[PDB]
Amino acid sequence: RKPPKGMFLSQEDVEAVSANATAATTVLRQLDMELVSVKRQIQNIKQTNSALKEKLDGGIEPYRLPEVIQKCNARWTTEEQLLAVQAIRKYGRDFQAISDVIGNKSVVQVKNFFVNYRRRFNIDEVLQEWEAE
Amino acid sequence: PSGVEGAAFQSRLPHDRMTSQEAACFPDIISGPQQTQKVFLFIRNRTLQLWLDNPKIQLTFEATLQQLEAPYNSDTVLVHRVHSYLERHGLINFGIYKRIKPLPTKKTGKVIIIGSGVSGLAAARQLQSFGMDVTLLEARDRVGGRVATFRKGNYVADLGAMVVTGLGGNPMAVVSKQVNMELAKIKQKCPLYEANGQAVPKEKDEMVEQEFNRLLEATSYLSHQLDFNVLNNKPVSLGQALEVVIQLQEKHVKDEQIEHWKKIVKTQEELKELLNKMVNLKEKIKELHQQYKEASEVKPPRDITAEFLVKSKHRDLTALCKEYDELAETQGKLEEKLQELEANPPSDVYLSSRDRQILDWHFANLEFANATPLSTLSLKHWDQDDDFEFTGSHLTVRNGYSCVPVALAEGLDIKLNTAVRQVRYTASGCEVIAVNTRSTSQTFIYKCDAVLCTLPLGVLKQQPPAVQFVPPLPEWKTSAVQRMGFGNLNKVVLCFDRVFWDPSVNLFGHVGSTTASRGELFLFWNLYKAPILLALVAGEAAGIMENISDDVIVGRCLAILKGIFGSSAVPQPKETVVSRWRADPWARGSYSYVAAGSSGNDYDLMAQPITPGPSIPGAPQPIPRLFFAGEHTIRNYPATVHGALLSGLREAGRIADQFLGAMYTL
Repeated sequence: RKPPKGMFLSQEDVEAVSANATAATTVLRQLDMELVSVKRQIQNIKQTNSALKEKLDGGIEPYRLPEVIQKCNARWTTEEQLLAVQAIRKYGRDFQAISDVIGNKSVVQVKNFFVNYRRRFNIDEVLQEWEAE
Repeated sequence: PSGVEGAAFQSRLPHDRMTSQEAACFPDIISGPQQTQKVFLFIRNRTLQLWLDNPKIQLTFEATLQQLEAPYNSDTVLVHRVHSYLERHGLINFGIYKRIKPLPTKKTGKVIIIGSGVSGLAAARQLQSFGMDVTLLEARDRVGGRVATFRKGNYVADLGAMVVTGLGGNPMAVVSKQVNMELAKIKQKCPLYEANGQAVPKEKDEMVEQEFNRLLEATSYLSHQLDFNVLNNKPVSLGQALEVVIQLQEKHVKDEQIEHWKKIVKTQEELKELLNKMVNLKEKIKELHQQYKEASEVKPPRDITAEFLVKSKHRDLTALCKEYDELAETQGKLEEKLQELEANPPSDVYLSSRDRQILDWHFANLEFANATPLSTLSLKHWDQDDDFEFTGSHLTVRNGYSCVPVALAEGLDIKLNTAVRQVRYTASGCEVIAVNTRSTSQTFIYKCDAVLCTLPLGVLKQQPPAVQFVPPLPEWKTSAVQRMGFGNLNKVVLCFDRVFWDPSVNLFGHVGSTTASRGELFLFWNLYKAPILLALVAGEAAGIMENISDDVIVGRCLAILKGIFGSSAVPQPKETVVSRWRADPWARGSYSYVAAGSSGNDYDLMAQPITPGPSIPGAPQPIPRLFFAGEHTIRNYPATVHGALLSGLREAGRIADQFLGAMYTL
């Protein structure tokens, strides 16, 4: 019913090795080369990737800044307000960035800000111009 | 099996069905009631059982009805009919028995038998057993034909048939009780030895071998499951398919190397696009950090815009620093996936030189127990006789298989050194024309009612004809002769003065330099008590080692033995015998194979007896004058002694039916 397991005999396979006298020796060169071809393209990209691996020498570690583990407050200091209004002009709705810029305002205090103050800080005008951009 | 049923199987008949032959003799029973069939079927089995349980004396009808018990020893013609049918077609009282009823007073009808080979002798005995004038014509100075034993001093070695496929339903089992043969078993263990001189280690021995049995089935799947059976309007040979299977394997070894190194690239090229994304983040980060530094050099107190600049560039540089960490977290997982795929690299080869050279020896063994290059065996039919093989360990005859033809020949009119030269058969009889082999001038004419021809298929194949048929053999029979396979394999007999081989080892191989000489001296037997090693030569090689002197051949043998047992430990042979079966004009080969284009059904034509045209035109259609038996004639047991023997018993049973009449069918 089925070939002895480990033997590959497909209907399609068979007609290709019997289509003529050397259709056997044909098919096993367009494979034999096929390989040498992919084998080449390996050592190429294995090299392209060896040079890219060395440009990343050092990694990003003469470039890190330590952690601002600053405790999340409640009041909107007249300073923190102003950092916010620019945070919107530069960041729009990313509510995460705004809350990392101000540092001591949870993302949700950033909502109340967006609404409580809006009009007084024209958060509409400010936001629409972030979109031009 | 065992019982009444044990006989039925040891006699090659199904204990619970009427056979197509028995239907034709007892067509009252088989058309009638299930009861009577079972009655009959016991009486058959029961009588078979008696003959088998004592095959050294004839089983008279009286003796049988005696040991029958009712309701079966009730109908004393159903017992008669059964017995006579059995006795007629050699299912009982065949071989060598003491005859309780000594031979008939006067002979009836005259039969000339061409060939005292085994089939000949077996029918001659059965015909003379039935009271006919049987005389056998033999071109040789000995009986047996293909059963040749060499004897010099204490040395004994068959150049002929040697093995006895197991006595599980073998008529030879019956014979061996009747003739004192020394049946030793064949201890199947065979160590192989490459052209160096050293054994192939179990390791390979078994993984080659299994790949070889695996390739075979694969062809059988090509044949029966896919119908790979014609290749540009020629039929497909076994050796053909055995390479379109070996190629499809070498091919898939490559398809699989390919789609694995193709897994590597498809991921190594993901690394190429992650390393590029990483280096262009180390560039954005290298530069933000510079910006952020510049924004902190502003010495405070600063206004809010230049304070939002620090706080901003800080989140921007922490955001990019997060990206670049993730994107070398991912560089982590891929960079090891890729020693992963370089550490399960699928197989380098299908087979090595050392590999498909040992496999070449496992092909030279097919070329031995088929006697032909696998490129000529029919794919669909090569093995068609397998379904019928006798259950038992194969055996060897230690006193020489020739003990069995000689035993049969006894009591028979045998004209030795008599080359039959022309068979003439007509509406009213036949005459056979022979010469004396020694002075070929001296001519012999033999007249008879029927000629049984056991001429080896190789002889029948000769162009131009060793034996002329008058009238010619009809096309349906001549074409069945061309289509069928006749093959070759030869034996070299090495007689020494001391065993220098492993004496518990019956046989040991030798692997071949080439593909093209997988046959040449590919296997050795220590089968005999004496120091006699016996060297097979099958395959394509057999046919060409007949063009090489006996010396050159013993040389090639000793060399192959020196390498395997030590340049010094292998003396000279005292006596050497090189067979030449394709040479030998009374055989023109060794036995039949099923050629590509033959089926097993040519083997059945081979037997259809020949009926000549009417003498006086518009006469009654005559009684059939020319008959055939021999190894080539028996579909289900070709190329064997038991098979020839069986064909002899057969034709005798049919000739007797033709000329003595068939009383057992009312």
